[PDB]
Amino acid sequence: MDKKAREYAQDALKFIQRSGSNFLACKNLKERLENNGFINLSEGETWNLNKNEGYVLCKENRNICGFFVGKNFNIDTGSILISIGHIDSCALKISPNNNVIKKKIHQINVECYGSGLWHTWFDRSLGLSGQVLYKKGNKLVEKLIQINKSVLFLPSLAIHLQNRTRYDFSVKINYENHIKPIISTTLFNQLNKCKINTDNSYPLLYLLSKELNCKEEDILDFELCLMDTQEPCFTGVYEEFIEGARFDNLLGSFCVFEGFIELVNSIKNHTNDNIHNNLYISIGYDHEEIGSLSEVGARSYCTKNFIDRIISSVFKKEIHEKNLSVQEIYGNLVNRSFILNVDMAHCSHPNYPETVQDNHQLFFHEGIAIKYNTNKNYVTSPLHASLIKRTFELYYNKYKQQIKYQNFMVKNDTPCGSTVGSMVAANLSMPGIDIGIPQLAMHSIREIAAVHDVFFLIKGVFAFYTYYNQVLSTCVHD
Amino acid sequence: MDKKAREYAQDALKFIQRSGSNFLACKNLKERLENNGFINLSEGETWNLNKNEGYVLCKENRNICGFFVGKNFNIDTGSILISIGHIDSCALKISPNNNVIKKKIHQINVECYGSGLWHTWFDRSLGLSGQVLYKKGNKLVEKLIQINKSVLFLPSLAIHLQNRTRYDFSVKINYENHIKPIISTTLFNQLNKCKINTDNSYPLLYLLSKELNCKEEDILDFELCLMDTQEPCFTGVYEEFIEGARFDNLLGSFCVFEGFIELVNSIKNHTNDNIHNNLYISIGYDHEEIGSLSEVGARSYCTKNFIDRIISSVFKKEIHEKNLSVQEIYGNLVNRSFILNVDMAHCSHPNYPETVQDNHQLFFHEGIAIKYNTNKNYVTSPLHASLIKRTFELYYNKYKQQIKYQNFMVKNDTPCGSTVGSMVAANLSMPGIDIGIPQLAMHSIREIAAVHDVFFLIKGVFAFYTYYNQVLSTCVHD
Amino acid sequence: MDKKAREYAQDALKFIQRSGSNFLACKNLKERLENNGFINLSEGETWNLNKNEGYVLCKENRNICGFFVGKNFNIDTGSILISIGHIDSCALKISPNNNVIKKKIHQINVECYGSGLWHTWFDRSLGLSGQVLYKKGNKLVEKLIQINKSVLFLPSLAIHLQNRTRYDFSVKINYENHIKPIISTTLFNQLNKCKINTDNSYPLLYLLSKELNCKEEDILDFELCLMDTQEPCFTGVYEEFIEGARFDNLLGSFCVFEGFIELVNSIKNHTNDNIHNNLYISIGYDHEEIGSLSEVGARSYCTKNFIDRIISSVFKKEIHEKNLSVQEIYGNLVNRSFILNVDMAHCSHPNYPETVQDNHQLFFHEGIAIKYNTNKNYVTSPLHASLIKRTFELYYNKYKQQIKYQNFMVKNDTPCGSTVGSMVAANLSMPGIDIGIPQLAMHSIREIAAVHDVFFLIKGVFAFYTYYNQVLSTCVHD
Ligand SMILES: [Zn+2]
Ligand SMILES: [Zn+2]
Ligand SMILES: [Zn+2]
Repeated sequence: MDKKAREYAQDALKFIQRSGSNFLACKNLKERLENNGFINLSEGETWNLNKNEGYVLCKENRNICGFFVGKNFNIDTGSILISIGHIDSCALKISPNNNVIKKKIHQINVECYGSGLWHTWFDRSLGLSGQVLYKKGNKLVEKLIQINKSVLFLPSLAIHLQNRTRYDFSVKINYENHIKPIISTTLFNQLNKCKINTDNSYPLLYLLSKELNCKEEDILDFELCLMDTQEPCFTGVYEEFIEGARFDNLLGSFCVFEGFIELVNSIKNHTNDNIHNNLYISIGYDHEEIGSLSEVGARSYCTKNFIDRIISSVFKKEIHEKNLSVQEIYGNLVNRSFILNVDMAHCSHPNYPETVQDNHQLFFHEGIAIKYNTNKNYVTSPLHASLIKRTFELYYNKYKQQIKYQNFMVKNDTPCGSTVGSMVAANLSMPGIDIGIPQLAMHSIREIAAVHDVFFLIKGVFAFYTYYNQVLSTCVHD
Repeated sequence: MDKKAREYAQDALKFIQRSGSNFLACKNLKERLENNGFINLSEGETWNLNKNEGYVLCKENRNICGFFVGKNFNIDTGSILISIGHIDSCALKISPNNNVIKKKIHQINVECYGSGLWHTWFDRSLGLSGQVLYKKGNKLVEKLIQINKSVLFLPSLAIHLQNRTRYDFSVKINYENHIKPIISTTLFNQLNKCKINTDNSYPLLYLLSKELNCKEEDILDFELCLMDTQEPCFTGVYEEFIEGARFDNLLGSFCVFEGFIELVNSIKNHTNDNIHNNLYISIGYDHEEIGSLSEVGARSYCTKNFIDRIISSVFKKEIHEKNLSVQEIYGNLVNRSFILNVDMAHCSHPNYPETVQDNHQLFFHEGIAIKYNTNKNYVTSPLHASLIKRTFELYYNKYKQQIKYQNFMVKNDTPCGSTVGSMVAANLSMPGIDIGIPQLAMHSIREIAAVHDVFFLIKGVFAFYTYYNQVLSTCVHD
Repeated sequence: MDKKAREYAQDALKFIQRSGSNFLACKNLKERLENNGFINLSEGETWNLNKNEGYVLCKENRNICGFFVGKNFNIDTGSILISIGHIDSCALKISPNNNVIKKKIHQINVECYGSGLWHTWFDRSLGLSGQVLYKKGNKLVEKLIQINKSVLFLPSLAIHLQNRTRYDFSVKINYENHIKPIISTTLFNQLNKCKINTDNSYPLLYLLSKELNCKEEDILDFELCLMDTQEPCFTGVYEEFIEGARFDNLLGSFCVFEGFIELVNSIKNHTNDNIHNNLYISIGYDHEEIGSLSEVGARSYCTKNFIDRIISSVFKKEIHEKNLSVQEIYGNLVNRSFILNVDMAHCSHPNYPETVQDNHQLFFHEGIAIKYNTNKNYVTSPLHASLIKRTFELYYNKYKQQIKYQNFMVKNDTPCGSTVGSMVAANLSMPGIDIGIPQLAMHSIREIAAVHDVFFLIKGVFAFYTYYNQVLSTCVHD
């Protein structure tokens, strides 16, 4: 696994450093799915879905959703298997009116998107990734940009100005005042000008026009996210960790789609009856960090309408002549359905032993977290994790490679952030689980994670895809 | 009513003391509905619904939903009448990794489910109820257990160790540290062993294996809730109250289904045109105490897909040949629809006169609460309570037994907990009301309530079922 | 010992559940002593005591004191062996003026007797035990009542009214305002009336008149204690603990008298010279929880006058003709005398590791506590515990059953509650020790204790009775 765990983390470290925002997360995953032969269908034309074919759609370039229709569906004995991991992170997005000129320094005022460690974003060689809408002729042209060179810097305050050396000197980052990255000075802005809107920064507008090869006056408005220009890398002495940026479920949703790609490649190659019996959906949501209340979030009707469009297009012919309905067929498959929500989990911090549960601890290379909660912030029920642990045991009987797992639970007094596990499980009425891999410094600009956990997560989504209905057929209720 | 109010509270006190958790709430209600002849249909086969027949389904053994299709539906003049009361309570559920050995004492670390008076759970002879998944051969066997003997104890701290006798000695229950029930000592665990997983407690695993008659190594994982082993009983001098446990809408949802059973028995017996004209649904939700964001909660798509499966299966033949749709038929019945959310309400505490409204007070044996709210935490609108108060008056004209009611409203400065009234009224787009019966010490391990209110609630759900369309036909808007 | 430890805890669990107060503690112990043949003598007639006979007296039905005069007393070489355990507990006693009618609910206002965990008394199916004085003809008739059905309930506040879910929601039990159990409503009080004093509650006066079979107007005044109606039971998985109520030295003083009964049965049966040489007194005190300043407390002259009445009646003939005095004879026997004070001790709480000493810890089934103190709140001196540990070793040489012990000491910074060890050791000028058995949640309504400790305590009082003068004869001072 040492070789396959490093090869899995290598491709994840090719995915991140190209996935600088939520837009290039949808773009690079759609490019990753189209390399295996997925038919890229748009939401706006018409859906004529076929058996045995895989499909992919970016809903308005924020929400990736790739699904694979099995060969023999059975309305009677079949399932809809969904793996979920949001494609976004806590980033400093750029405000619309950004022209801050203070102390002879051109600045951007950025909006803090999500709930992040914003003091870690201080003193970073920052870049740009996101979506820019610009004019070309009479047509609005949309381009996803990726500026991997350092063009922004959020400077900290020098230590000499406040009181020093005690209780970490009472550091307080005011989110409006102190979080405003510098981009240029007014000296070299005017020096690089002689060789229309006053709301956009001309150092910024010169930068995007250099990337898009147009005038700065053609740049209309943009949704840009600040990213750290430092490439992700294997760390530790033994090159045993991974870290670069955005590992809050951009590493995790890589394993959602890498586990989904290996499933479809296992279906298409070497062609055993129940693998062609399911609808395997793999959706990368947006706007998780702010609560999923969006048109492309988890609380959206997007996924629920996607399944009701797959059911209507696949079973187009059997609605008419045996008088079934969509909600009859959808509620028929919901009993055999499942949701595998993948989002990162808190590894046991060695420097903070007071924020960890005693029994439910997570360590690196120890396996997938299975995140439980008091208040169902994670949707894991002890029945529905027992089915997934038996999919990990059916993986061990066939591939002779153990998928390790470990139960994670936050302390009863401390609160924890909710995920999209129970959001989609309420929208789709499907049972669910919340798994993920342990990482340290979650919601920060650099997040460290283990490379064996990337192997266990990719095989963990693949084992849930392959062996869920083999476990579900053996469950007898009263 | 004295005889019928005690007989109603007697069967409720048979329902509780068998309903130790949310799983045995679904199980005993499904057994209570199947005794009247309800056709138990599963979500996974196919729905061929008939007129005049009653149906019942436990969605994955947490969410009970019993409905009765009337004899002559009318898409033009007909209704969907839903009564709602969640089947769950604030309980100490058992964590997955439970092996706490401290001070030579085997402990369970429990997770505080819901928002309860957890200091009342201290010093109780505690039992176990819930769902246990265990192996038998190669098959995962699911069993709902009920351990009515005291096998757990959450001990308090002795009074001598802190400061004493003033302002109740500054009692602070740390939810992680201090809430960990003892189960055994290491002396008698080792003494009862000589005559695989290290995460589960062997005193607990010996206990469940004794109930399931298998090895302790076959017990995989379980969703167990701690309950109080003391049986509920009639209290007061005149045997005029009821109390045992879990009366936060396990008594209330008993009256939802006992009011539903008496309706269906009134439809089947003595066979006046509008009683066969409606779809009477009675659903017992789960996960209310944590906010209903679950696959079996009120925010789920489960109930909305259930009605769209009833409409599709009952009107299977009229979709095809007059070209109606489900959402056309569902939105047609939503104008005549109603939601009767039943959850317990705060009786006027005599020892706390500063937490009560002056005019909106609730007293025992005074009637059903009709819970109003500022922020619509309760879904009661003053129009839609006026229709229900006229169903209580149509009950008085036929049965000559007055259904008493009283309006309940929390103070403007104090906040109150939201219920599932507005959650399902948003999911189903149906108008609603929040009724319930006054009880003291809500969300505690022992909750006292009045036996005349159990009579008024059972007749209150029955009067809403019988006489809503007779009231709704007499409403003239402009 | 497993069989004998369960048989000892079985009879203790027959003693408690009949011993609901301090009055029925004196009554049931006097019935327990009279079954072995103890001559019940009253304080008011005349004391003609005999050798070889056992006597028992309830001083005004609160203070039990059973003693056994040995066959051959020796003023020269003889002793007075006293075992002490108070018969009372922290209970909610009923106030004289109890007519609280607030929010249409009949209430009792109760007085908090002792220093108890009064938040554990909330939400309990509460009963009544105590002494009721009522008229019958022209004669004041005294009756000890025991109402084992739930007739009272102290309700808590619902969780929704205050702030929630943090630091246990700032629970504060005001001892006057919030501790007032409900007993009835004014609806069913008036409903059960049509089918003189305004200070007594008519729901209460109807209840006691139903038990005494007289009019409510004959009930004059009463000393009633609220008790929990739940019967004590063996708990744990292995049925290894005991808990029901009042285990603060009503379990402990059971072992005082059960150890005393087994002594007298060892003296009368199998009839070796020094067992008939002592005055074995076993006294159950009252009013310990409030500081023993009473006519039946430990600070009373009752015990000191009892010994001076035993010495005067046994040695009635030798005072006259060799010109001895009572204080000469009493101070002669005080040098060989001992006091075995038995009161419960704090087991090491697993959920509170900051309130325990590191070295002096108490665990369940580990033996008798031997409670030491800094300030002599416990009367244990390291000389006088060394004699008792040698009585435990002389028990092991004869019966081949080890009496385990463990030293208990509270932390130096924390204070601990004083016992009646040093109170009676000052009143009688006898050396003493404070032993007891470890229990959790002392001074609460449910207190858990171990069943092997009940065996060790009963054999511990019996070994002090049998083998103290064999140890005391081997002590050589300088
Ligand atoms: Zn995330
Ligand atoms: Zn409730
Ligand atoms: Zn005591």
